[PDB]
Amino acid sequence: MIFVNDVYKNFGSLEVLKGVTLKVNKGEVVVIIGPSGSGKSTLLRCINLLEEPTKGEVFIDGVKINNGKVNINKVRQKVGMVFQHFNLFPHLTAIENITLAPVKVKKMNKKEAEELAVDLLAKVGLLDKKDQYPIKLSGGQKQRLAIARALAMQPEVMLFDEPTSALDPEMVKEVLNVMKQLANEGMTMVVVTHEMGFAREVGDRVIFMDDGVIVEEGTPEEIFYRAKNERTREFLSKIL
Amino acid sequence: MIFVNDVYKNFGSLEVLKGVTLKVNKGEVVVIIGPSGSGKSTLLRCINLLEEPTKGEVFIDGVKINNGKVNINKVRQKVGMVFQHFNLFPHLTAIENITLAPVKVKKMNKKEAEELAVDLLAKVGLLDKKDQYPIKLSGGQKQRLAIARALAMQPEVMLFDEPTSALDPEMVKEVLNVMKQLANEGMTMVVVTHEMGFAREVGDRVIFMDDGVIVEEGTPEEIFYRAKNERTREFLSKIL
Amino acid sequence: MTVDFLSMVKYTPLFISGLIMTLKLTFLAVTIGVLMGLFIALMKMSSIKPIKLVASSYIEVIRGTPLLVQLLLIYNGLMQFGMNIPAFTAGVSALAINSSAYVAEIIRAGIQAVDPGQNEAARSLGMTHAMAMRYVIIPQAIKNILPALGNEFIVMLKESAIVSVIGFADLTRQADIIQSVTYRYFEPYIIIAAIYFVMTLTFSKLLSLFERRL
Amino acid sequence: MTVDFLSMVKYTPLFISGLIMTLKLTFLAVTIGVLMGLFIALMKMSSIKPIKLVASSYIEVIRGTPLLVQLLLIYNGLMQFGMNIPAFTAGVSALAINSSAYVAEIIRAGIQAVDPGQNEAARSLGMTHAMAMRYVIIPQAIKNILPALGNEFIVMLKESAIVSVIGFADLTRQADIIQSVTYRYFEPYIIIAAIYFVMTLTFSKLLSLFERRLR
Ligand SMILES: Nc1ncnc2c1ncn2[C@@H]1O[C@H](COP(=O)(O)OP(=O)(O)OP(=O)(O)O)[C@@H](O)[C@H]1O
Ligand SMILES: Nc1ncnc2c1ncn2[C@@H]1O[C@H](COP(=O)(O)OP(=O)(O)OP(=O)(O)O)[C@@H](O)[C@H]1O
Ligand SMILES: NC(=[NH2+])NCCC[C@H](N)C(=O)O
Ligand SMILES: NC(=[NH2+])NCCC[C@H](N)C(=O)O
Ligand SMILES: [Mg+2]
Ligand SMILES: [Mg+2]
Repeated sequence: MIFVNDVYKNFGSLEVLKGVTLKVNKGEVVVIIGPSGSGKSTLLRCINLLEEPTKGEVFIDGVKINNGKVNINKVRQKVGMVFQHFNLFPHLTAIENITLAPVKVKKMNKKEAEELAVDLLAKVGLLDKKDQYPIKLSGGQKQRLAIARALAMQPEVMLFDEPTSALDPEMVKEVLNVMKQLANEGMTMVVVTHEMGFAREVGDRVIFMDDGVIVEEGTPEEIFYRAKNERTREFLSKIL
Repeated sequence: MIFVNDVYKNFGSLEVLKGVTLKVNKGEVVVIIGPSGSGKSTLLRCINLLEEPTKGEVFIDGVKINNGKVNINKVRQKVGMVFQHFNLFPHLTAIENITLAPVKVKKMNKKEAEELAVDLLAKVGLLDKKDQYPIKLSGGQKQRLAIARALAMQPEVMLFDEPTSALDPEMVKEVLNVMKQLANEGMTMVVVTHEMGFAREVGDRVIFMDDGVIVEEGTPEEIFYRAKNERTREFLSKIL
Repeated sequence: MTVDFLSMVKYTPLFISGLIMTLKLTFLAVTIGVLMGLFIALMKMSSIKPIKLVASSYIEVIRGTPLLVQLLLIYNGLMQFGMNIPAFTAGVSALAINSSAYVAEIIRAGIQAVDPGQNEAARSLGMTHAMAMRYVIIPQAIKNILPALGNEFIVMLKESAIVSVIGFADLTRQADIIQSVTYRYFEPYIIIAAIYFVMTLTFSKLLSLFERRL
Repeated sequence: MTVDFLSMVKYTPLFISGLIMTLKLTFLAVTIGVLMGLFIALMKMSSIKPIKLVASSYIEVIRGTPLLVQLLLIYNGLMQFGMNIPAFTAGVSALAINSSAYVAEIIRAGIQAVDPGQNEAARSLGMTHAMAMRYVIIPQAIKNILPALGNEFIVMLKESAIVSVIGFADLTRQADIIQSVTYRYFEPYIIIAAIYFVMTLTFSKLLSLFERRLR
């Protein structure tokens, strides 16, 4: 399903990924943590090719997607992404944000799209906001809407790039809960987060990254209670 | 020492402070908490008059400072301020950042100032950066440098406006530690923070603000375990 | 002699005729410069390297080079080819061309000003570049561009005074006319300045207001 | 007839002379426009209402009004007062005044552009507005200002072509001179445009390159 194979990424002289490998299968919840600038988000963003590796390859469902020999749109249809800064469409209403892509990408019938959308709004607790514009929403509301929007394309895996890090503290739980609910429903997920509670509670697997490399990984209990590596223990001691 | 008396603040149509009163005596560590937009930082900034109350008065050392019948600079000489976004002077080296105000405001001799600066740098663990420029420092180092700089003016109270909110997680502790050390040394402090651990560890008093009002206050354990008010409870439940 | 503004009053219709001419000149020039400008920008977005090169060269040359020289190049420089284009078509052409380059830049920059997150989200949801552009990016780019077009017009009002030197009967040319019958240059010039100023203020208010409405 | 650029070759000394004159004009005006501009800005910062009013009115009127009209106002408009100021001093005066307004704005904005936190920290450490200004804000405003000054100059090169209509022998005026002896307008205009372009590119390259070192 997801196979990132020995990738490197550089932005100019800045080396960000230095040979990283990640495999994730259906139903896993994989959580990536580590100090700032360690490359977490860049790895995440290689998976749906919002970043292009300098070397190495990324395969989805067994087909290489960074060889220029594939339709990248169909790929991104399967691989959803939730952004730290929401990236809601400001000129579109809540429902419209949700239904835009199904109607334009999948060619869904509009009544059907509207019904999908109301279901998703109802799920993330935003039904009474269906005709509001993003501006009128709180951070929590914005991220919940974005999540609904990504779910509307019914992807097989959801990527979350630090989805609560730009939220006020009173606003974090409500997004994390929605994330947890998705995990409890078997959604395959790769989450980059600074919220260790989420990793502990619903991660099936936790990846610790430092200086552009994966330095240790294992189950939540392994990383948070029995970490073998020194860098891991250090990071955790500063964070917890 | 500090007496904010029934103040109000509006930025245009936005009512931020709606009648707030705060008294702090020498040696207290007062911590202000609350949901975003409740007026915490604005209250904080009324104390050294970086904001001007629309109504109400603020007295420091028993003299009113928002009637224009006082030398405001000399007031601010007594009341230090530490900023969320550091506000280091980029064109000045570390030592120069520190010694700038004493030399030009207090008219201290340059050798005396230089010695003060090296003591403070050693204290906050930045001695090896004395000749470096802010651009070369990490967030933690920046905030510790700003703290050294404020201390160099030997104030009688220190104000902290969310001093770790812009720090990476691995970087929070080192700043909090410096703050705690000051608390253990009897420094008078008013801190607006999202880090409840600081209040727990060294706070004498916790002030909870909601919608431009102080709705509840008490000692940290009173607020964190035995909050009387429903808003306090709601906020803490989304936050703890 | 000494200054006499009252003597100037009877010449009101000439100022008004000149003013009306500056407007007509400028509206028409900008209008054409926009349509042309949109077209030029589209070319610079073309993947076909020669075309992007041509549009880039066009823009660079026109913006890096004086409007006056372009005017004279059209008016004077074309005579020797058996061309006798009026002052008006010369002016409109020059201004529309100059304006077209500046507008092409305005467009490119209005697009570049929408947060890249919007495009990222659009693509991440499976939308192609075309769909992201039509449904997400362009509607926002436009709101960036309109106020800068509005500002382009205001600038071109001042710019248009330059067709006076070519003998076009704009607002600035009037001062010659009047002095030929009054021997006074100062007073009609002051009056002309006042008029340009009031036009500038008026349109600045109006745009800003429209801007405040977006 | 038909185009003949070779015939134009012999007029090189005229082109070069026109160029040097465009340089001389723009430099002097911009230089003066800066000193004036600085002075105008200081006035707009005065607490004394009349002075700030005058600086604002000066700035607003000059920027809100065509350079041509200012040129002619000085040149033609002053004659009836028994004034016969040369083309050079007319151009220099007009350009320096115009530039003074735009430069005044540039300064105000270079100051407004330094993060307000800097002033907040300066003042919080007990410093007066004056001290904050001298040691913290102005040194940074300056780095905001220098690149926009450099850009003003580049713009003014193009702008100065307008003293040709007043009969000053700049780079643009040459095309008249040359045609008087060749009956050709086209080719010398192309050549002149090209010179303006190459000048624009040269100075643009330098300036940005200057900006990067600065920041
Ligand atoms: N498109 C880009 N162009 C240039 N540099 C980039 C780009 N994207 C990321 N970077 C830089 O690469 C580095 C790695 O960033 P990344 O966000 O992957 O690290 P991270 O471990 O997720 O950090 P954090 O926990 O702070 O989000 C950062 O310095 C970032 O600023
Ligand atoms: N100088 C100012 N001008 C205009 N608006 C301001 C100014 N200062 C603060 N505000 C606004 O007043 C409101 C109150 O902000 P304040 O920072 O006091 O709340 P807060 O409790 O500190 O919130 P947070 O915890 O999110 O920082 C905010 O919406 C802010 O945007
Ligand atoms: N369309 C425009 N905004 N043109 C600006 C022209 C600027 C200057 N007068 C020149 O001719 O170079
Ligand atoms: N100093 C300047 N940048 N002046 C710009 C002048 C713009 C325009 N040509 C006018 O006369 O209004
Ligand atoms: Mg990141
Ligand atoms: Mg705040």
